[PDB]
Amino acid sequence: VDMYIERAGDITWEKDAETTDGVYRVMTRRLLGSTQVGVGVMQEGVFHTMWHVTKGAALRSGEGRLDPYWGDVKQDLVSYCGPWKLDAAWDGLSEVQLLAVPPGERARNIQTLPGIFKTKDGDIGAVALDYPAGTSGSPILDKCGRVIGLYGNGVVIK
Amino acid sequence: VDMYIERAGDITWEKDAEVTGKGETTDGVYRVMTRRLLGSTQVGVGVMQEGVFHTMWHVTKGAALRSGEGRLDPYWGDVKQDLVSYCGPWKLDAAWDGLSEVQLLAVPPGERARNIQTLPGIFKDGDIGAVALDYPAGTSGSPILDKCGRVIGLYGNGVVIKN
Repeated sequence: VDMYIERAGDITWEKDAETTDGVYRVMTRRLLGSTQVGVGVMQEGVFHTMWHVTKGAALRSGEGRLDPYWGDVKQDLVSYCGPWKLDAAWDGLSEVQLLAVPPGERARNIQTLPGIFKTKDGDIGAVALDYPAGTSGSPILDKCGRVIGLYGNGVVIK
Repeated sequence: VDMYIERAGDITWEKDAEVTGKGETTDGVYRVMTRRLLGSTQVGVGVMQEGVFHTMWHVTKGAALRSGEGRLDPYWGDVKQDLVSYCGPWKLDAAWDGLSEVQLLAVPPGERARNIQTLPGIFKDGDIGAVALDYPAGTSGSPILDKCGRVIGLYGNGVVIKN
């Protein structure tokens, strides 16, 4: 019962909607087959995903193995091979694109204006879209194609 | 790490279902939920029986659960077998005869409980049976029942053969 990752596609802004950079599916092997538990972003030799998806478990890309470097359960984030590199943020005004990677389906971008929330430590943005269980961790992009958040977690405001 | 559990239904053998070609510790099937910043998410499923909650080790990773106002502490756990018990020893002692059909009382995320008859395949320490069915991530730990309604295995893990 060891987790692994397969590449799902490139991280680009669709203008009209190893450790290679891109979006990957976080898969887990049961007895008779596999199941997608989440999604993650590989960037600058560091894999990023949500903590609940992997629960700090070691991943596997090809013959090699990726060990977890940092993790925060409160924020529900985890990083592999290095520190958290997704430093981009949402301006809290313009539309964003959810590069959703649902289980057993191709990657697809979707423009949408995320809502606003009244959480404790300031306000946070969120994508009001519905997707299957293992879609968590899918990247949320800005006009520049930079990852400003992960589906499931809120999109940090500037 | 604030996991909790909500009841999903009773553990019964639906006599004519689909066929394939503490605060509260009431017996039944429960969803193992984790509460994030913007909502919750189902990470697995478990069986409450004889005042003991049973689930898969990978689902909770030995973490403490919460049922109502009360809290459930883990009593036993084996990562190799991928099993964990809360409040007491493992009580699911039933086994599959390795011949008759069984029912997977699946509890998928954001969906009602549903039974499914199916004849599990066989494998070769000893031999083990397995349910060749596909379900979303958080469905792991769903109980596998026999004609009598006794839990003979958990979805994800194999169904132990009469040994």
